[PDB]
Amino acid sequence: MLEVCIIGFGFSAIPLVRELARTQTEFQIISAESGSVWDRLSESGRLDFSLVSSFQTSFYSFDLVRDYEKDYYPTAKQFYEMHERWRSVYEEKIIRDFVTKIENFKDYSLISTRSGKTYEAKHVVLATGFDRLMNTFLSNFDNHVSNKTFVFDTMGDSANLLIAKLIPNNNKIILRTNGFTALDQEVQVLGKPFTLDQLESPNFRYVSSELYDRLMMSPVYPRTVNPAVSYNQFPLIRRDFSWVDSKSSPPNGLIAIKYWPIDQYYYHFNDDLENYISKGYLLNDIAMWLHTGKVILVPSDTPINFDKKTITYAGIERSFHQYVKGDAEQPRLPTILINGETPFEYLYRDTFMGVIPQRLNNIYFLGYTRPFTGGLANITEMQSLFIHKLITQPQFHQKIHQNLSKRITAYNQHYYGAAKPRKHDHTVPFGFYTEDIARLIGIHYQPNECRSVRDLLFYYAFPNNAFKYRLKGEYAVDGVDELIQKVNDKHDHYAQVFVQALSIRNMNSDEAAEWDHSARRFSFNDMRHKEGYRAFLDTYLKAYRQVENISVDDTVVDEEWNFMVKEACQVRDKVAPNIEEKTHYSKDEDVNKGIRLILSILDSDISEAQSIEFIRRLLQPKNYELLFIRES
Ligand SMILES: Cc1cc2nc3c(=O)[nH]c(=O)nc-3n(C[C@H](O)[C@H](O)[C@H](O)COP(=O)(O)OP(=O)(O)OC[C@H]3O[C@@H](n4cnc5c(N)ncnc54)[C@H](O)[C@@H]3O)c2cc1C
Ligand SMILES: N[C@@H](Cc1c[nH]c2ccccc12)C(=O)O
Repeated sequence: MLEVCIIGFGFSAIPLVRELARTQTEFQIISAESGSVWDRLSESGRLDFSLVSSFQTSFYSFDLVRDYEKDYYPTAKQFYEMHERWRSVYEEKIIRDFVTKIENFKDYSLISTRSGKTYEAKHVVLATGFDRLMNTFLSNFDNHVSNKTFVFDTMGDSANLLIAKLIPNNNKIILRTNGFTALDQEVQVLGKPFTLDQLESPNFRYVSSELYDRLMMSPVYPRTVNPAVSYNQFPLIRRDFSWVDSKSSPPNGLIAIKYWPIDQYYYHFNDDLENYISKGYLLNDIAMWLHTGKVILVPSDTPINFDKKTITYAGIERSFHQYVKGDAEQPRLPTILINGETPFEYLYRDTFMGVIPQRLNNIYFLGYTRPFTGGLANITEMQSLFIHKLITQPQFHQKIHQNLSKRITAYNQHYYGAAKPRKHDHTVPFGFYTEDIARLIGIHYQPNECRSVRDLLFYYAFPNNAFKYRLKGEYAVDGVDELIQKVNDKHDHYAQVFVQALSIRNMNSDEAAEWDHSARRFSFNDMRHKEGYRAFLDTYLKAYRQVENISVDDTVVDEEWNFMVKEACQVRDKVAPNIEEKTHYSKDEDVNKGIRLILSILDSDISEAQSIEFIRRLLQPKNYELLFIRES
C-alpha cells in the first residue's frame, strides 16, 4: 500500500516532492484539474503585478543556488512560471482529481475523490492552500474605471494592490479603519538598498528578547514622538495591540503590508517606467497616498448609506462608486474524520509547528504557516524537510510525537502567552520559524561553535533563509556554499545589521525608538521623503495610463474631496511643521563607525572594549532555551 499521498500541488509541495524523489520514497500526488489562483490570473491576463517578497526568500534553495545574482523582487509572472516549471517535472506523479474526504485510521487513511476512485496511504500530506473571496474580486477588476470614489473596510496586501491600480485613474480612496501596519519593502542602509528581510538578524533573540524587541518594534508600536513618522502624522493607522501577550516579538499573529517606497521605486524604475509598469512593478506607496490626500483615513464608525451609496464625513455626503471588504482566508481542507468517525476541526494553535495535528495519525499540513516578512518559500521549504524527516525516519517520528501535546503547550506558552486564539495565529516571523524547524531537525548552527568574528556575523546577522541551513548535514543542497559566498559579498557579510544590535545594547526601548528615527532616512514610513517626489508621481501616473491604454481627466480639482482631505489630515498639519533639521544624524554616524570597526576585525579570532565584551558574550547567549524543542 502507498507510503505517501500528497494532496494539492502548487508551490508549497515542490520541496517535499523533491526530497521524497531523492530518497525514492513511494508517493502519489492528487491535485485538481482546476488549478490555483495563479492559473486563474494567468487565464484572465492578470499576472501584471509583483511579489511583496524578495527573490531570496521567495524561491527555493535549489533554484537560488543556480539563479541568484542579486536581491530583487520578482514579478507575479516570474513566480508562476517557476510554479509551472516544477509542475512539468512532476506532472506524471499527479492524478488530476479532487479529494473530497479523508478517513483517518490507525495505520492508514482512506482517501475519497470526486471521480469516486479511492486510495489508501500510510502518510497523507495536505498542501491545498487557502480560500479568499478577494481573489475572485481581483479576477474581475476593471482597471479602466476613473474619477470615482472607493470605500475600503480592510487594509491588506490585496487591498494595497487594488489601490495602486485605482490611483492613476484619478480615483479617490477612503479607508474606514482601525489601523494597519505598513513597511517599506526596501530601505536604505547608508544609502544602499536592502530588502527588509535582509535586516532582521533573528538569532539575536537568543541574546535577550528585550534587546530583540528594541531592534524591531519601534516602527510597529508607537514608541517615537518623532513627528516625521507616519503613525504620528496619521494616528488612525495605529492598531489596538492589547492582545499581545508574548515575550517573543515580533509577536506571532502580527501581519504587515510591504510596499514600494516612492524613493526606492524611483531609484529602480524611473529610467524605463512604462516597461517596468507593464512587467508588474507598480507604485503602491500608501504613505505617499496619505501625504497627497489621494487616500484618506477616517474613523472606523464613519456612517455609510448603502442604499444611496454615500458616505458622510466632514459634513459632506460623499457618493461612492464601490465598497470593498475582503473576507477571511480559510484553508482549503477536505473533510477529515478522526478514526473514520469524528469530524476534525482545524486550529493552527492546536497543531505542532503548523504541521502536525494532534488528533490525527500520519497527516501533515504544508503551506498553512504564513511568514510575517518575505516569501512563503522560506516556510514551505523548511516544512517540507520536517515532513520528509517525519515520513522517512521512524526514530524521529517517535521522538516528536511521544510528547506532542507537551511540545504544543510549550510552543504556545512561548509565542502566544495567554492570548485567546486569533484568526492570524498562523503568521510567524520567518527567521524564528526556519530556525525553530532547524533546531528540531538538527540542521541548526550552534552559537558556541563560532571561532572568528566572521562566524558570529553568519550565525546572528545572516538571514535565516531556508538555504542557510542547507550548507551541511542531512538536507544539504549542492551549490549552497557559493550562494552564501555571493550573498555575503553583496551585503558586506551583514555587518550593517550586526552593528545595529551593538548600537542599542544599553538603551531602553524609548531611547532605541528615537535612535531608529534619528537617521536621515529611517527604515520605515519616513514622511520626510515624499513631497520631493510629487513631480515624479505625475510622470508615473502619465506612464501608467499609457500602459493601460486609458484616457483620464485630471482637470477637475475635486473641491469636495480637497475639503475632506483637509479634515482628515489635521494631525499631520500640526505635527509635520515640527520636523527638525539636525546637525548630527545619530543613527547614521553610529552605523558608519560601527561598520568600520567590524570590517577591521572581521577575521580576528574571538580573543571599543565594551563592544569586545558584547561580542565575546555572543558565544554563550543566555536566552537560547526553547522548551518545545526538548523531549523532557
Ligand atoms: C494575490 C496573491 C499574491 C501573493 N503574493 C505572494 C508573494 O508575493 N510572495 C509569497 O511568498 N506568497 C505570495 N502569495 C501566497 C501564495 O498563496 C503562495 O505563494 C502559493 O500560491 C500557495 O501555494 P500552495 O501550493 O500552498 O497553494 P496553491 O498554489 O493554491 O496550490 C494548491 C493546489 O491544490 C489544489 N487543491 C486544493 N484542494 C484540493 C483538493 N481537495 N484535492 C485536490 N487538489 C486540491 C488547488 O487546485 C491548487 O492547484 C500570494 C497569494 C495571492 C493570492
Ligand atoms: N532592524 C532593521 C529592520 C527592521 C526593523 N523592524 C522590522 C520589522 C520587520 C522587518 C524588518 C525590520 C531596522 O531597525 O531598520
